[PDB]
Amino acid sequence: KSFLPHFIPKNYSYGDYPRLKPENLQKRDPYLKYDDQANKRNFNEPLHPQQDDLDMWAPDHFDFVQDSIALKWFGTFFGVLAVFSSVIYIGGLYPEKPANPRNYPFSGLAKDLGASSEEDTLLYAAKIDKSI
Amino acid sequence: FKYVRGAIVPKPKVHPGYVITSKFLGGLMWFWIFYRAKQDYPVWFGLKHPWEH
Amino acid sequence: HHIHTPSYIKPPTGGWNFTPANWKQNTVLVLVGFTACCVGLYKLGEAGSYNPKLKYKEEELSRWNQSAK
Amino acid sequence: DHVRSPNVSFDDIDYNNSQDLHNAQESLLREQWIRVSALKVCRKALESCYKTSGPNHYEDCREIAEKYLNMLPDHRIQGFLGYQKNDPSK
Amino acid sequence: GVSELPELLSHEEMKQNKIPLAYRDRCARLLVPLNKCRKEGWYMPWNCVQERHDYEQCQYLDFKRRVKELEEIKKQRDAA
Amino acid sequence: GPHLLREDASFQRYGQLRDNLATYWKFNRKAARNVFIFLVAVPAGLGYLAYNYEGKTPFVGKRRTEPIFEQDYVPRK
Ligand SMILES: CCCCCCCCCCCC(=O)OC[C@H](COP(=O)(O)OCC[N+](C)(C)C)OC(=O)CCCCCCCCCCC
Repeated sequence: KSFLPHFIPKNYSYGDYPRLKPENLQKRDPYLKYDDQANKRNFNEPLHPQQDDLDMWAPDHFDFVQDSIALKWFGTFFGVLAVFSSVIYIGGLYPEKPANPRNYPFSGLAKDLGASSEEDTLLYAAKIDKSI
Repeated sequence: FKYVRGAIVPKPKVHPGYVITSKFLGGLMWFWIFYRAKQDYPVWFGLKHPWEH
Repeated sequence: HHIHTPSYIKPPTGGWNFTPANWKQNTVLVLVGFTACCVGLYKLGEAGSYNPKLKYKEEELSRWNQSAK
Repeated sequence: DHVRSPNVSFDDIDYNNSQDLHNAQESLLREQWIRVSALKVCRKALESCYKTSGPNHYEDCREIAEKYLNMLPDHRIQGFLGYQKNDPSK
Repeated sequence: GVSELPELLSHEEMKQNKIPLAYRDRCARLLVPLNKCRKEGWYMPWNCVQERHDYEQCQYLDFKRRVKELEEIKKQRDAA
Repeated sequence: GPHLLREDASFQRYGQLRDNLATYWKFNRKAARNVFIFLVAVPAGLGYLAYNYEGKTPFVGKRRTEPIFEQDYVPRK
């Protein structure tokens, strides 16, 4: 149902500091009165050693499903969009070009595209119109 | 003010300015769609080229 | 309405529905102030701006390319 | 007034002369800043040519762009320590 | 009333008219009046109707020429 | 002064601990694993990237000496 965030130790040992089960304060019932209503905290409540990871200011913890299920659903989705892409590519179902792609005179506008001399024609030329 | 129990909600008494403005903008859109469609239904749908008058 | 605690919290933006008693007097001064140097923006802009496509003739640029060649 | 570069090379001085080594160090610094000035002038020509030529900039500004791309690697401050402390011919 | 492609513009006339590079093709001759008409008429859809239709038809003929070329290219590719 | 902050004992205990984590740190296998990653593994990875490409990237005014677009088209049928 409701599970703790990751990287939360199940035990710790810090001398005489009180040892308590980590409570993610984001999940507290918001219809109860608190001394700190915004933070859902009463005065003098002991803090976990990593309470900054288990309070309102920590990143929100989404727990509708487990992370693996969400990661499995996430991969399942984009896997379909890759199978759809791969079926068409290998089978070659995309249409062919209806016309020869555009070509241009003047050796494919080589001079207009920053070509210096005949040695650098195909370096800068667009597709060449062989039909004068 | 007083609340009337059980009485159903009839068609609202919307101010005439709100209704007429709404029907002018909607009628303006529909007119434009029909006006553009009449002169461009062949050009839009690939049934005739723009220069083939 | 509510309690805005306006006794000591007076931010530059006003603090919970603040309109001073002499707001009409100040509004005219600010409108005069806004209008006065809004023309100053126009006067500066017309003097300083220029057309970067008309600063050099095309004949001047042909010499540049050949000389730098 | 406008001071001038005391053209003095590391190759023609004794480094034990404190004032002569100071001049060669200054002389090399001032010649590199002038090349930076020249590069900026060439880039000014490129920008004006590009704006005016419009779609003709590839052809009209070809040699200006070629010269700027050649001068850019070495028309920058290199310091005097590199050439002071190194003899290229050895 | 454009039946076939017009005569090609010279290189200098393309530079004089500042024709876009992608549109320096067989139909650049018909583009010069249209861009001249477009600027005068604020590019409004109703102003330069005839000059726009003529240039659109020219690109249609240039396109159909490229349709014919690809059929020609495939024939050489099929028979080689 | 007038003690304008309502001191919280649990806040003070928590804050005092966060300042004094060094007292309870043990150089166990878990600590050794993180020390190796942060101070040996990662610096080595950047160490080998820095000297591999030391002077091997002349990228100032780098020119194009090869065409980008294909001249001829070949259908797939
Ligand atoms: C490009 C540079 C722009 C410079 C000028 C921009 C306008 C300056 C506004 C100053 C007045 C103001 O916003 O600060 C004063 C207002 C006060 O709140 P109030 O609305 O009066 O309500 C009052 C009721 N309280 C008291 C509950 C708020 O905000 C605050 O203290 C809110 C805290 C955030 C500080 C915002 C600082 C913004 C600085 C921008 C950083 C680049």
